[PDB]
Amino acid sequence: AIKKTTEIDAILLNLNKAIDAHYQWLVSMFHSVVARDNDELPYVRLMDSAHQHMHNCGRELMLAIVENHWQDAHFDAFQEGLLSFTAALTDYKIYLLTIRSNMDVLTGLPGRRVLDESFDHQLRNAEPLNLYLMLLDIDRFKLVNDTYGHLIGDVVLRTLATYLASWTRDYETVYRYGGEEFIIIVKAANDEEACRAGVRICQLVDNHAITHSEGHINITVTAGVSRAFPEEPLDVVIGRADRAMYEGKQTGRNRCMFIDEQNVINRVL
Amino acid sequence: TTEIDAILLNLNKAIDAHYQWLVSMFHSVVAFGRWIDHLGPLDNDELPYVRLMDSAHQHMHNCGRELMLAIVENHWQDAHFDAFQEGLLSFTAALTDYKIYLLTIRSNMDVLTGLPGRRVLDESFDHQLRNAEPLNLYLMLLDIDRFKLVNDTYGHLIGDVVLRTLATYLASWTRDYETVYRYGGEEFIIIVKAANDEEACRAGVRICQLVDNHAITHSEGHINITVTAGVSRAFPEEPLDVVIGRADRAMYEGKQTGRNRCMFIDEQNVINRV
Ligand SMILES: Nc1nc2c(ncn2[C@@H]2O[C@@H]3COP(=O)(O)O[C@H]4[C@@H](O)[C@H](n5cnc6c(=O)[nH]c(N)nc65)O[C@@H]4COP(=O)(O)O[C@H]3[C@H]2O)c(=O)[nH]1
Ligand SMILES: Nc1nc2c(ncn2[C@@H]2O[C@H](CO[P@@](=O)(S)OP(=O)(O)OP(=O)(O)O)[C@@H](O)[C@H]2O)c(=O)[nH]1
Ligand SMILES: Nc1nc2c(ncn2[C@@H]2O[C@H](CO[P@@](=O)(S)OP(=O)(O)OP(=O)(O)O)[C@@H](O)[C@H]2O)c(=O)[nH]1
Ligand SMILES: [Mg+2]
Ligand SMILES: [Mg+2]
Ligand SMILES: [Zn+2]
Ligand SMILES: [Zn+2]
Repeated sequence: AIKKTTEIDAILLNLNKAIDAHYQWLVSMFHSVVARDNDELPYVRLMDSAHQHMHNCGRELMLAIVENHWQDAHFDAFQEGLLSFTAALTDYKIYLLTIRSNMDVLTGLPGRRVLDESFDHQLRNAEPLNLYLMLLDIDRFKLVNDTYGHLIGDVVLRTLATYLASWTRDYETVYRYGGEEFIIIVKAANDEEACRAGVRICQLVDNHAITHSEGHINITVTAGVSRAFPEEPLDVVIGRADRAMYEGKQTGRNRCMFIDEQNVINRVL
Repeated sequence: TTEIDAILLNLNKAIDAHYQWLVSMFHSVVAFGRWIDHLGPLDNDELPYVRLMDSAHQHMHNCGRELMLAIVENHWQDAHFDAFQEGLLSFTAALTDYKIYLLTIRSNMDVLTGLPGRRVLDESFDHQLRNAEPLNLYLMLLDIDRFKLVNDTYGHLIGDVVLRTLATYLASWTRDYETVYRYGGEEFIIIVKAANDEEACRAGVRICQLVDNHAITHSEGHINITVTAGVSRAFPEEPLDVVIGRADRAMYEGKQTGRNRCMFIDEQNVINRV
């Protein structure tokens, strides 16, 4: 999808699980003889292809050994495919780690940098649908820090992060963009659909208090939604979404704003 | 960071190397050891992980030798393969443990700046306060002034450079024993150790000057910045959040009053500019 750091460790685990599993596999062959999204799609396709081929050599190798017409070529071919497999994983591994070295420690959401690097791609692959960026900024969060302390503030962010991650779809990623600032990349058919997604999240934030050791704390967020037109750079879009959000804060808070193609702002209902 | 990727590489190099090894044994029948000592005695944190896998590696090969000998001399048993596999998985466990440890320890280093992250400080603060004696400990919070403007003006890439640079400068301008942390997006913390509040404030105010007195170069020209800081004492047995909060209180008023200045909050919780 991805979001949430935990999701990545889960994979890397299963990658290392394959390494061990395929060691065992090789031992067995040796035993038996004696006894008589579009970003990460390429990496999986690659290793899937490698995996197949590896086993193919193993089968070919085994059959050749048994039927008494094996040749040094058969082992070298198997080893070629086996290292090709362990390459394919490694590539995938790295990619993940890199992408997810930029993962926010506090919340476990992806950081601005992840978005920066992936945005140009996400916009291109949005078609036929439209892409929208939703900026959320916690309302008077300083107060919350001033009132309860920073630890508590840290919890709110963790929680809010977790909630937002749960409330969003898989293909739509939630990013910790800033200190109190979040971005959700929404994909929809029209501006109205985007706004609905926007406005509903704001309600949910409002409608779900954040529990802590010492009790309960209610919050709300003012959001700014905007269209992402083809070939625009991220900074242009954010800026527009920021323009949207600011007016929302001017007008009362706890609300989702939207900035149209004409660069005119209107609150959503 | 770079130092770690170098290792992780060499760990994965062993996995491949030891696949080949196994293939050779299988081939021959049908017919790392050097790198470990070349790590250069590390510290007491990571010693156990290397000892562990070194031990595992040995044992693994031992089974392989025992296995091979048994196969050739015609007195091998299913036990021999299972024993070898036990040791082989024990080896791949030993690496994995080491791997994790590294990643974890090294996730908490800030990717962008290369300074330690908040989490490092969180975990080490209680310790740093205890070992401050006989000296006093102070926390210095720095927050770039109108950095949003800089992003809005030049873009985020440029903004990213400024932070990298500022980080680097601050690291150079601080003492070894006093650590600079990327606490937040535009927020830095320096843990100062001094004899009195005046000494701390001097350290504080001078850093702010340096930031002011050193423009940040980029591909397309030069960008000047400044920082408003907040310094505070750390009294024994206080938790970090209390101190930071106080240091934040100090900084905020500084921003209210004009910016590009170091503020200090006294034992009486009263703020004064340096
Ligand atoms: N004006 C001023 N600048 C300061 C002060 N403390 C640090 N700096 C600046 O920060 C740099 C880093 O100091 P270091 O990493 O402790 O590395 C230092 C430190 O280990 C040692 N050193 C320099 N001065 C002192 C000192 O007063 N006491 C001790 N114990 N060591 C010192 O020499 C190393 C190299 O120092 P530099 O090349 O000068 O580079 C210094 C200097 O440019 C200060 O109190 N006043
Ligand atoms: N504990 C904690 N505090 C943070 C963090 N990131 C940012 N903050 C603090 O949250 C505060 C947000 O300041 P704003 O005044 S801009 O936030 P508001 O919600 O009050 O702004 P708006 O009223 O919505 O315009 C700042 O003082 C930051 O130091 C964080 O990661 N952990
Ligand atoms: N390029 C880049 N920008 C960042 C980063 N971390 C935080 N920022 C931005 O820094 C900006 C600072 O906004 P503030 O208004 S809170 O900072 P100011 O300096 O304007 O606030 P003060 O006036 O100093 O209180 C925010 O818009 C953040 O998006 C970052 O890692 N890379
Ligand atoms: Mg806010
Ligand atoms: Mg600032
Ligand atoms: Zn398989
Ligand atoms: Zn070996």
